[PDB]
Amino acid sequence: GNPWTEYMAKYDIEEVHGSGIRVDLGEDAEVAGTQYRLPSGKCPVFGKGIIIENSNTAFLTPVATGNQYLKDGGFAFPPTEPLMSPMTLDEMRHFYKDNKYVKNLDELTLCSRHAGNMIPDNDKNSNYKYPAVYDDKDKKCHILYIAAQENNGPRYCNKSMFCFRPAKDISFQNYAYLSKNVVDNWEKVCPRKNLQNAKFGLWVDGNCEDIPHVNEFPAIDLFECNKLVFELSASDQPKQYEQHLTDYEKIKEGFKNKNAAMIKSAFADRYKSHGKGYNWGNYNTETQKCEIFNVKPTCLINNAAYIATTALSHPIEVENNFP
Repeated sequence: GNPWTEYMAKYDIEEVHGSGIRVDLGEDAEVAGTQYRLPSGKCPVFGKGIIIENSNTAFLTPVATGNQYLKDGGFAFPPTEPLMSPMTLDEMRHFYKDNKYVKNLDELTLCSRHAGNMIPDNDKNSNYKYPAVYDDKDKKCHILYIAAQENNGPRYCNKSMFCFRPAKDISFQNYAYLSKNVVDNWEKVCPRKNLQNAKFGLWVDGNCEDIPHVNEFPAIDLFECNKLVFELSASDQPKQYEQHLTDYEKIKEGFKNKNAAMIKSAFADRYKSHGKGYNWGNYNTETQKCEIFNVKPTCLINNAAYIATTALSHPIEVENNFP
């Protein structure tokens, strides 16, 4: 039979991640008598951040509160006393040093759990848990107050509505986007490294065959291939999606209801990917072709021209298991 089964289980993205990648909104959770969509993916998404179109403020900037202008803030938790976010890895380990379940988790899992200990809107019995972004450059966990990931449709964002989209920009290379479900053992069960000298294949009749149909995109390097796979990957919101709001919904708020619905994502199963999509790519380094496909790979082919990548993987790091 197939000898690749155990090794190739981490590339079964529907099984190990189970949610959208580009936009992760695979669960709903009630907060104070209203259902809200929130990230539920079990793997980290390496290299992912939010670009805010036409505003200059970076998305890990804290949200504006009170009389602060919204354009002056980002998506992260506002300051607290003591400061819950941002918190470094060392501060997190010290803060949880009496919890044996939390204190020795991997830095990403620890950041996901720390984010998950914050109460939303004073509803103690809520199941809603904030997502987070860990930045490996300075070892900082940023808790995200805003769980929305894309608002970039033609009615509202044609070019006080924030317009934004998820991306793997070069400046986001050290970030990991963490849902509340990020597993303790992600390093063993999820992708991170790209596989140098390796091409995904399909095991057929005792042989690793080529992916029989691929979607070829030109990419100058692995980074750009990884960026393309992410853009085509499993997604829990359609591209350019905009919620229809009635005039009664507009008037209920003392605020821009489009912005409120666009940022908090009120009320869905029609839109959930469950991890299904164009999550894999074979990057040909010689022909500069990102070969993108939407089925689970079941083996690897040794080929020196290739690097095997997924939407969840880091956009740069490679490991060479055919040395």
